[PDB]
Amino acid sequence: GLDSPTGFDSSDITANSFTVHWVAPRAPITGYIIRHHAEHSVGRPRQDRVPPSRNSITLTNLNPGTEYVVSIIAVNGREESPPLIGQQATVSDIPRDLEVIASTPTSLLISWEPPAVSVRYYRITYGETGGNSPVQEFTVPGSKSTATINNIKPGADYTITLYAVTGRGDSPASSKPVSINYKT
Repeated sequence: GLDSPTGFDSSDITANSFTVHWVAPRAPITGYIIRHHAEHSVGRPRQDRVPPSRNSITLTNLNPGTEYVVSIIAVNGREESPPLIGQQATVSDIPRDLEVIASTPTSLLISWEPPAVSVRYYRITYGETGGNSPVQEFTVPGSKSTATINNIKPGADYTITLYAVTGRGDSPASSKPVSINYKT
């Protein structure tokens, strides 16, 4: 009865949120239904319906680092249409390549791949062997994919672990901590 929505795609993605896009049919509609659900689950899929004046939909509350199948259903009020379903993936929250690029006698330069997500800050822990205490946790001002590691002590094996913290609304979050090694 109407046209099929295609030429769709996905983008504006994130770790706990991501948007999708899709052109409209050659006829007037009343609203499009957007349902999304990871193909790695059998529970009930979430249903997000969008208006007729929206070709994209920002999805949120979604596990970061996972493929989510989104089924787009068209509807002209009491009629129906072909479901423009697609498949995308939520960005990952944990970084990678945690290595040092500058070993100063009192600090080190850490660098990790930049995750396609809005990280608010990272809390890394210092890895000291026999210094005078356990790992030292220090917050990171999301300065960039590389952070600094001063307050270090020379003369003793070392280690480093980062806990990128990502906000989630009334409560932030922190993927698994990636730890590496370092000799002082």
